[PDB]
Amino acid sequence: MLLGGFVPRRFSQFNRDPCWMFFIFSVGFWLGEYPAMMIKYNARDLVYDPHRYVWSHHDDHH
Amino acid sequence: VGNGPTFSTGGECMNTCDIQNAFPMNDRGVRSSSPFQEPNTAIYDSYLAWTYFQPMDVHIEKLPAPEAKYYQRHTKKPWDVSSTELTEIQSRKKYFQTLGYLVAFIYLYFLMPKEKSFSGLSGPDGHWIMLPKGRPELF
Amino acid sequence: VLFSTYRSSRLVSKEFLHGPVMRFRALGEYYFQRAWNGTLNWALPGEYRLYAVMIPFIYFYHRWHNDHTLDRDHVEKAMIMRWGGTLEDVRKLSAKDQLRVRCFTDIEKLYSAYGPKDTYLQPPGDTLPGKDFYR
Amino acid sequence: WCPEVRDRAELEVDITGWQWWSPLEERRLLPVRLRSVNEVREIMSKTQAKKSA
Amino acid sequence: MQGSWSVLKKNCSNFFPGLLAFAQQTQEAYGIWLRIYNRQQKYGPTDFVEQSETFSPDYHKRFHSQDKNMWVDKELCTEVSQKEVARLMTYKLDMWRMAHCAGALLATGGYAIPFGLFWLANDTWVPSSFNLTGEELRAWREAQDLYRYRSAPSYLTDTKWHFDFHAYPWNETQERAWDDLFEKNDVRRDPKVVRPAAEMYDGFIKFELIRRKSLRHLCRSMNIPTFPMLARLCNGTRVRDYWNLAWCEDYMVITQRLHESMTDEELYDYAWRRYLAPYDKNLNREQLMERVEDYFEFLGPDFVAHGKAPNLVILTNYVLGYYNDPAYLEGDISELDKNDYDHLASWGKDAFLRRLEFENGPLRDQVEAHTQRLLAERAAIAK
Amino acid sequence: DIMVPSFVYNKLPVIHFLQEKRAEQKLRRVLDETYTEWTEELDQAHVTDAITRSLNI
Amino acid sequence: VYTRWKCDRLPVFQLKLFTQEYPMHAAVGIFTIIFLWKHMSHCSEETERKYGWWAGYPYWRDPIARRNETKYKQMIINNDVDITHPKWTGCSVEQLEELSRVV
Amino acid sequence: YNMLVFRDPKRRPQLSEEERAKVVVNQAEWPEEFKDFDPDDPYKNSPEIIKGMSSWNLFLWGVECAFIYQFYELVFPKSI
Ligand SMILES: CCCCCCCCCCCCCCCCCC(=O)OC[C@H](COP(=O)([O-])OCC(O)COP(=O)([O-])OC[C@@H](COC(=O)CCCCCCCCCCCCCCCCC)OC(=O)CCCCCCCCCCCCCCCCC)OC(=O)CCCCCCCCCCCCCCCCC
Ligand SMILES: CCCCCCCCCCCCCCCCCC(=O)OC[C@H](COP(=O)([O-])OCC(O)COP(=O)([O-])OC[C@@H](COC(=O)CCCCCCCCCCCCCCCCC)OC(=O)CCCCCCCCCCCCCCCCC)OC(=O)CCCCCCCCCCCCCCCCC
Ligand SMILES: CCCCCCCCCCCCCCCCCC(=O)OC[C@H](COP(=O)([O-])OCC(O)COP(=O)([O-])OC[C@@H](COC(=O)CCCCCCCCCCCCCCCCC)OC(=O)CCCCCCCCCCCCCCCCC)OC(=O)CCCCCCCCCCCCCCCCC
Ligand SMILES: CCCCCCCCCCCCCCCCCC(=O)OC[C@H](COP(=O)([O-])OCC(O)COP(=O)([O-])OC[C@@H](COC(=O)CCCCCCCCCCCCCCCCC)OC(=O)CCCCCCCCCCCCCCCCC)OC(=O)CCCCCCCCCCCCCCCCC
Ligand SMILES: CCCCCCCCCCCCCCCCCC(=O)OC[C@H](COP(=O)([O-])OCC(O)COP(=O)([O-])OC[C@@H](COC(=O)CCCCCCCCCCCCCCCCC)OC(=O)CCCCCCCCCCCCCCCCC)OC(=O)CCCCCCCCCCCCCCCCC
Ligand SMILES: CCCCCCCCCCCCCCCCCC(=O)OC[C@H](COP(=O)([O-])OCC[N+](C)(C)C)OC(=O)CCCCCCCCCCCCCCCCC
Ligand SMILES: CCCCCCCC/C=C/CCCCCCCC(=O)OC[C@H](COP(=O)(O)OCCN)OC(=O)CCCCCCC/C=C/CCCCCCCC
Ligand SMILES: CCCCCCCCCCCCO[C@@H]1O[C@H](CO)[C@@H](O[C@H]2O[C@H](CO)[C@@H](O)[C@H](O)[C@H]2O)[C@H](O)[C@H]1O
Repeated sequence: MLLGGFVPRRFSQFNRDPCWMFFIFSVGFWLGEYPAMMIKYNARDLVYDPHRYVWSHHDDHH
Repeated sequence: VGNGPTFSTGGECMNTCDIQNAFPMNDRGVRSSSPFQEPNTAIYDSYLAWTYFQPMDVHIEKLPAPEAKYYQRHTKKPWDVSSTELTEIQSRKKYFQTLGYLVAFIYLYFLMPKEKSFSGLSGPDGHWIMLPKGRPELF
Repeated sequence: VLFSTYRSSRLVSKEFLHGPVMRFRALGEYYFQRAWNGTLNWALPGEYRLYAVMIPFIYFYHRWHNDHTLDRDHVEKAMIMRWGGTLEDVRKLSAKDQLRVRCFTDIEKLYSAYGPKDTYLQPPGDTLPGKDFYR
Repeated sequence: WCPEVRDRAELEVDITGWQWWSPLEERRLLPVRLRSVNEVREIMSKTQAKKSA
Repeated sequence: MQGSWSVLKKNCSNFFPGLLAFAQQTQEAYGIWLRIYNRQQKYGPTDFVEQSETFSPDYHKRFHSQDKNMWVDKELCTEVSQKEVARLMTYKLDMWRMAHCAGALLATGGYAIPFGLFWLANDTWVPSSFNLTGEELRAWREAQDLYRYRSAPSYLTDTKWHFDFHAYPWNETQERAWDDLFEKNDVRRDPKVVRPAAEMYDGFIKFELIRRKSLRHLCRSMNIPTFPMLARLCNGTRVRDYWNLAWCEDYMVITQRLHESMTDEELYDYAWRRYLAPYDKNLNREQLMERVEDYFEFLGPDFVAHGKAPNLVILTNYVLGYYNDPAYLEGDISELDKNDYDHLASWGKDAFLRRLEFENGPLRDQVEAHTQRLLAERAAIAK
Repeated sequence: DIMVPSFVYNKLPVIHFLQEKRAEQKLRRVLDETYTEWTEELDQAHVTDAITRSLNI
Repeated sequence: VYTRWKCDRLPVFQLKLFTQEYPMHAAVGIFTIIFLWKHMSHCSEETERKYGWWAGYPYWRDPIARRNETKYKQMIINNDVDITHPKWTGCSVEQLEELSRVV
Repeated sequence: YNMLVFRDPKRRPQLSEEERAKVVVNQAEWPEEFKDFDPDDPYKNSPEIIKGMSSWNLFLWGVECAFIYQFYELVFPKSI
């Protein structure tokens, strides 16, 4: 119902409560998984599967 | 003062609820959050207003203890279970249920394999049951 | 006569596991039994910290289950179909090759309907193997 | 330690009386209060006059 | 009352003697009922004999009407005595329970035997004839009183809550009657003060509009079997018949002042059949006479004048109020010196709790003044 | 476990208030029925006058 | 004081709730359950292949075939069925031997 | 103030202006946590749950956990 509870005023206060500490850790995970995906899936050495045209989900579900 | 809870309020502002008259009003004009008398009741304004009572150390003239005759009623019946006993029973039951649900959650979301896997490395593919046995005349 | 229909017929003593039960109730009551924790039909509490804690936990365990149990099936199917159509054929590859294939599958998942269509449509004149390679 | 309230609430809920407001009974009982000394004197005078009549 | 092995042995030992006694009582009660039915059919009013139809104003469902479908035979004393009427009422109760049990047996063949074992282990639903000694009869009566205690409060609360949530009394006297009708048995209720509630409820709900759930509660409180309940007009018929017999007996006693000459045990039984005197209260003759006279006064002069009793619903509530014991309270007052939330002490106070204590604690006025002054200064600076 | 307890909890305050008002009403009715009875007794002057008549004065 | 929810044990309260509080709802629920298990409790092999598998039917091992094979082997072994009987084959045993020698 | 959809509750004043002006403020009695109290930042002086554990440290911890989750297989791949 969103009635009350501890509300940090800014980022620096998220360490003033264990629940908000876990929340900021989770937010860090959420936002930091994106740069990791950028680096991993846009890497120079990444190569498409040579057999990618052998089979695809499009033919399977069709 | 302790950190214990008080009479529950359900997040309702007693100055505007449909049963406001049942809650006594103090000198400051703030209705109590409980049937008791509260001197330091306050109202907080989030998206919705809610009444709050802060416990504090206050001395009240304590009337001397009466005799057991004038307040004890020995009308207990075999089916009767007190609120305290009910609370104890429910606490124990919910403790056991919570442990069981924790085990179930762990097994389901971290150990149980999904059935009918494409590679066949995990989960069962299903099988027939209730097959006839020792009934040659059936065929 | 065999079993009592009343809850008052206790099966254990009042002090059985009193300590652990009290600790459990202490954990339950500290954040929930408050004036500002006014639930909406018992489902949506008023405490902000409850949301802040539970939403990440629910997402984490659901995502772990999905990644390690649900999407794994699709990944394994793609690996099997694209590299021989049998599990032993896939196992004939090295761990690095399997990593490459699984990451390509993740690439396809991220692309979905907005990515380039050359990832599954073979352009004319392409020298890569076709669908009848293993047939 | 307030048995009457407990029993009444439990019985009302157990007979499909989910509602927690009783406007009519409150209206009947809302203005009830202990009388002042002067009011007591007036009531006693009324009772004495009635008995004399 | 919960089942027990001792009661099971008692009932098993007295099973066949109990059945034989029940058969003899059946013959006697059939004779008595034949006499009563012949008298009713011969001298009864046209509406009562023809079973005039009374339909509810909302869904037009037929139910017995207190005025038309109930008749008090003022001249029944010539043919049938008071003791015969009491015997008939007791046999009606026993026959109802035995009929339910026999129906279950016929329906389920030989599969009711374990349920019969459950039945014989409890005195709640066994016939009175199964008791061959005073102690057994006392235990049986205790079981019946326990069932009445279990059932009555629900009926009373249903009635009171429905009326108070859907209507209010018209005048002050009706308000007092309604408030005093549902007092606990520890206090004595004046029938004269409480009578107007009968008219008030007649205005709200008559016996012809009684709801099925309320009927089930009333039947539970009257030791009448309820499973299978079926349509509300079956147990309703049972209740009507029982209270018609009770009213006939009451008129006979009032006219002939039999209760004064009635002995102690017979008077206690007479009060018990009226749901006025529980056996566990160990009432003396003075208290029994007081309660019986209160019941007669509640019936009112109009009962003798014309045989018209007050509203049956309110009458049942009034009589069953004697089983509404005060809510139990056990434990010394010193127990109130303990603490309920000691297990939370180790947790302490978090930042939000500390803030709340600081703002709403003894220093609340100072904090409020400081905050308001700061906000006013900031607002002035902004402008 | 959840619903009926919550509704009983919601009920408690109104019932408590109504029962307090009912008790105060009972006390008020008890007080209102108290009246000081003043009885009138035969004036002794008539008795003295009768005594004089017996004296034949 | 007595109340069903507070004094009775869970099975008893359940029976009371669904017999004297919501009996029609329970009756309709049982009716619907019976209908569902009488008319919506079968799945053909083709249906399972089309939709019965999370990622698709693994034709490279045909688990349905193995399942049916195990079923039939168990039935034959337990019930002592002579699968060489003429009714199963449509021909006499001697004709079967002649065919075996031919092929 | 607000943090996303979470709004900080505010206590309603109870004292009138006349009564309020007569109140004498003595911050010496106030707890060290709440001195120079500001409604717009009541937890500025609130102690940290773990000494030396900043919010940014926890955010970086979560980022590192995400990086591990995404990159562990790249260094220790396993066969099907
Ligand atoms: C073998 C086949 C079996 C078939 C399957 C059966 C399945 C079981 C169903 C139940 C069957 C009956 C069980 C026995 C009951 C006892 C007899 C009886 O009626 O007692 C009176 C009594 C009447 O109750 P009431 O409320 O006082 O009656 C109000 C009337 O106004 C009362 O009128 P009144 O106020 O004017 O007073 C009259 C009173 C005045 O009398 C008295 O006061 C004297 C006492 C008389 C009654 C004595 C009863 C004694 C009961 C105990 C017996 C001993 C048990 C021993 C057990 C242990 C054994 C070891 O006398 C009466 O009570 C007479 C009632 C009318 C007769 C009813 C009987 C009709 C059926 C029999 C004839 C069948 C003919 C078949 C022809 C076939 C042609 C092809 O019976 C009851 O308590 C009612 C039954 C309670 C259980 C109901 C269960 C549901 C039934 C649904 C049936 C639906 C139709 C069938 C299909 C079912 C499919 C699901
Ligand atoms: C030789 C004798 C003389 C001759 C015979 C005479 C005639 C005798 C027959 C007539 C007797 C009538 C009077 C009976 C009175 C007693 C009734 C009674 O039971 O009282 C409760 C009675 C205790 O009574 P009490 O202690 O005296 O308390 C009485 C109070 O006044 C409490 O009172 P209350 O009012 O609170 O209690 C009432 C309660 C009564 O209920 C209960 O209290 C529940 C009793 C069961 C509780 C079970 C709890 C334990 C569960 C255990 C589960 C298994 C655990 C694991 C086992 C592992 C084993 C290896 O609720 C009800 O009344 C609900 C009624 C529900 C009716 C349902 C109707 C359904 C109709 C369907 C819809 C149709 C719609 C129309 C469709 C039309 C379509 C065309 O309960 C028990 O004794 C419990 C027994 C539990 C036995 C063990 C568990 C079950 C074992 C099953 C074995 C299966 C073997 C075969 C398996 C095969 C597999 C393939
Ligand atoms: C956490 C999980 C725990 C476990 C959960 C387990 C799973 C449960 C899931 C489902 C639960 C809900 C189900 C609801 C279904 C729908 C119910 C509904 O619509 O009811 C409407 C409606 C509601 O009833 P009501 O009259 O308004 O009042 C119900 C209250 O409970 C009345 O309350 P009251 O307070 O007013 O009365 C209290 C007291 C008042 O005292 C009395 O009334 C005096 C004593 C009366 C005794 C009984 C008299 C019966 C007279 C004849 C009735 C008609 C018979 C028709 C022909 C026979 C048809 C079979 O009555 C009693 O104490 C009744 C005792 C009954 C004990 C039996 C209860 C069942 C326990 C299990 C035994 C059977 C197990 C079979 C399966 C296993 C086999 C291996 O039902 C009726 O009208 C009753 C019709 C009854 C017809 C007979 C039964 C038909 C069903 C099939 C029976 C099969 C027997 C098999 C024998 C063994 C073969 C091997
Ligand atoms: C294991 C056993 C399985 C058994 C299965 C069978 C069913 C269950 C059996 C019985 C279960 C026990 C409980 C039953 C309910 C009890 C109700 C109750 O408490 O009533 C009290 C009540 C006593 O109270 P009362 O104060 O004396 O009188 C009531 C007041 O009048 C009341 O005053 P009121 O103001 O309320 O007045 C209104 C009252 C007035 O009514 C009455 O009360 C009078 C009595 C009922 C009269 C019913 C007949 C009406 C005329 C029918 C004309 C049909 C012509 C067709 C011509 C076709 C030509 C081709 O009610 C009505 O107006 C209702 C009228 C009926 C409407 C029927 C609508 C049906 C719609 C069908 C839709 C489509 C269906 C599917 C498609 C089919 C076609 C393809 O009882 C009665 O009056 C009679 C009760 C009869 C009980 C049922 C007997 C069952 C016999 C079963 C034999 C067959 C067994 C087969 C077994 C198979 C193997 C297992
Ligand atoms: C010893 C037990 C009693 C033995 C028999 C006693 C004497 C007879 C009794 C009465 C017989 C009634 C006959 C039918 C009457 C009219 C209705 C009808 O058309 O019925 C169709 C059909 C009967 O077939 P039929 O027409 O008589 O003749 C064969 C036809 O040719 C077939 O043609 P079809 O095309 O209709 O065939 C399709 C299919 C159609 O079959 C179905 O659709 C099955 C429907 C089942 C309905 C169940 C009703 C009760 C529901 C309670 C609430 C459950 C909530 C959900 C729970 C989910 C999680 C467990 O038929 C069948 O294969 C019938 C098999 C029936 C098996 C019944 C097994 C019940 C298991 C209940 C488990 C409950 C677990 C609770 C665990 C809780 C733990 C805390 O199904 C039924 O009658 C279903 C109801 C059966 C009730 C039996 C009596 C009560 C239950 C006793 C056993 C309890 C076992 C508990 C195990 C616990 C394990 C942990
Ligand atoms: C890809 C294809 C998609 C197709 C989708 C189609 C829609 C599917 C929707 C399913 C979900 C929603 C279901 C809602 C409920 C539907 C109910 C329904 O229609 O079911 C009917 C069905 C019809 O039953 P039936 O199919 O067994 O009918 C038998 C009829 N003969 C024998 C002629 C074939 O009912 C049941 O399934 C339950 C039957 C048992 C319970 C009732 C017993 C009592 C019957 C009383 C009358 C007869 C006996 C005499 C009287 C009593 C004597 C004791
Ligand atoms: C009814 C049985 C008749 C035949 C005699 C069988 C005796 C078998 C030996 C039993 C020895 C152990 C007994 C322990 C005490 C059991 C107490 C009991 O039954 O209580 C039920 C109690 C629940 O009670 P409440 O509903 O809470 O309230 C009860 C008060 N009304 O149930 C339990 O907790 C389960 C207890 C199970 C104990 C073992 C019972 C074994 C019964 C077997 C019967 C079959 C015949 C055995 C023959 C054995 C020959 C060597
Ligand atoms: C399976 C069925 C089981 C049934 C169980 C119940 C049976 C009950 C039988 C009761 C028989 C009563 O007997 C019957 O009583 C009535 C009423 O006095 C008599 O009735 C007689 O007097 C009345 C009243 O003056 C007249 O309205 C009536 O015309 C006349 O015949 C019958 O002549 C008599 O035969």
